[PDB]
Amino acid sequence: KGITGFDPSLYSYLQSISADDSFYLAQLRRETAHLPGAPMQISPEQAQFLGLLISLTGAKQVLEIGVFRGYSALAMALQLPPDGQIIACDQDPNATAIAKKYWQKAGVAEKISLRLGPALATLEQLTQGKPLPEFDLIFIDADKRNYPRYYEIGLNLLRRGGLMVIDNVLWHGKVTEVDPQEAQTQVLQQFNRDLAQDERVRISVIPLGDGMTLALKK
Amino acid sequence: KGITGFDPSLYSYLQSISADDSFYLAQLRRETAHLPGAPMQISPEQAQFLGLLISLTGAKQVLEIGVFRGYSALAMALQLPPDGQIIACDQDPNATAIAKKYWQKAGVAEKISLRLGPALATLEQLTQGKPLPEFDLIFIDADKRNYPRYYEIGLNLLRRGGLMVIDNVLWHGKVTEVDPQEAQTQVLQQFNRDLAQDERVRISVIPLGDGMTLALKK
Ligand SMILES: Nc1ncnc2c1ncn2[C@@H]1O[C@H](CSCC[C@H](N)C(=O)O)[C@@H](O)[C@H]1O
Ligand SMILES: Nc1ncnc2c1ncn2[C@@H]1O[C@H](CSCC[C@H](N)C(=O)O)[C@@H](O)[C@H]1O
Ligand SMILES: COc1cc(/C=C/C(=O)O)ccc1O
Ligand SMILES: COc1cc(/C=C/C(=O)O)ccc1O
Ligand SMILES: [Mg+2]
Ligand SMILES: [Mg+2]
Repeated sequence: KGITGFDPSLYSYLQSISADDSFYLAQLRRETAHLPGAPMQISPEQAQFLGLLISLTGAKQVLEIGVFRGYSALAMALQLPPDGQIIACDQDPNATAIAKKYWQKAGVAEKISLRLGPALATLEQLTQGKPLPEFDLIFIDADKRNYPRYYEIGLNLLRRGGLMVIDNVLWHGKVTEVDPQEAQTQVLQQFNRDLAQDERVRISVIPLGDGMTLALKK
Repeated sequence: KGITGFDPSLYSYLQSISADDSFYLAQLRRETAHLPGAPMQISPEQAQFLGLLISLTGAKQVLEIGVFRGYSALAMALQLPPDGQIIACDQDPNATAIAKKYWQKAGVAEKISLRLGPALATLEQLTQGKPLPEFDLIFIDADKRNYPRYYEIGLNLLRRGGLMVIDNVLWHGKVTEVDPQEAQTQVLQQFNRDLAQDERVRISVIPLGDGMTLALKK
């Protein structure tokens, strides 16, 4: 998917000087490139950056919303500590069944707990937990319509100092539309405007893939 | 300076949804915008990302190469722990004198140790130190001709797990030139190619400002 709004020629170069995916990440991405939905997955550049954040941050407790075939979860899982844990939320049983196949295949399935079913229902159960779980990092990358909800609910399930990571903030450049007619564009426009003055977090909008925002909880 | 190779219209939006600089950072950047060289400074987006990395990483020992009027050093310094320290290296006494004026003015001059004189001479003294200093993060942003040296020397002065940050890796898009005639372009082209297969680090090329690479030491 390259980089939204980035020069095609400069993106090719950026790729030239970027790191290849490890074996199983590359394999997962390579073997499923044919199946529909593959374009929804984060780019290889985002996966590398994502794994770099798990390491740099020291994260052990991760919460992913929007799993699909497990590519992003796998990227992070490969950098988790021996006691690292990922709670993966996804509504699709078929794509997620493929995710499970590759996680166990890479030996990180032990560090990933898939929660099949609507993400909101799962978040509600997490907040209803005794004691209240608190993740070091949360990756929001599912249905855009519910981003405001996932951010808010996840923000209280995030430790102070934790990092929220949201994908698709530049939404194919549609965010520049004056009167957006598409629902996801409208929801993302308001989401970005709201987050730009959310004084509970210190943010950084990064142009990798379809745009990703890093929100560090104060 | 926007973002090298990024859409001007999308960059304006990205700015719209980005965080403003704190008082003294904005003030420093605002009051010196008239002086020559101001365009060399990292963009506001990079400063925000830079401060976010100091926090997320837990860095206490920082090494900056390429100080100028102190903007980047100030961005990082404002996020340092009470015991945080920055060793700032710069050859220019006049621009650096202005840097000092703003650091003390923001109350972080206590956490910044300016080393005036050729960066190589200063790095040589740091490596000649007893005991050998080891930084958590190193920001290389000076004369491009010496990037290979600053990276190599700094890499051994960096702790394992530490983070190397290099600016200007996309060098005004000149990195795409087939037969670059400019020295900095040639040096940066080789630098990026060498770093892309440097197995001592895990990298990520980020398109913010004039391109910045994050190299996490294994
Ligand atoms: N309401 C909902 N609850 C849970 N999952 C949902 C959902 N709406 C959409 N999803 C999931 O959101 C996912 C977005 S694609 C995720 C891609 C993955 N992060 C990667 O980069 O590899 C889809 O798999 C879809 O099944
Ligand atoms: N050989 C050398 N040794 C030390 N400093 C050098 C040098 N060559 C260039 N420099 C310094 O490299 C700096 C690059 S500009 C630095 C901008 C600063 N990082 C910011 O973003 O605010 C200049 O101030 C120049 O004085
Ligand atoms: C459903 O959520 C997503 C949708 C897309 C769609 C991409 C495209 O249409 O090319 C991409 C990434 C997503 O996370
Ligand atoms: C000397 O090092 C630098 C030079 C420039 C030049 C920018 C321009 O010419 O517009 C920018 C950033 C630098 O770190
Ligand atoms: Mg996405
Ligand atoms: Mg620079």
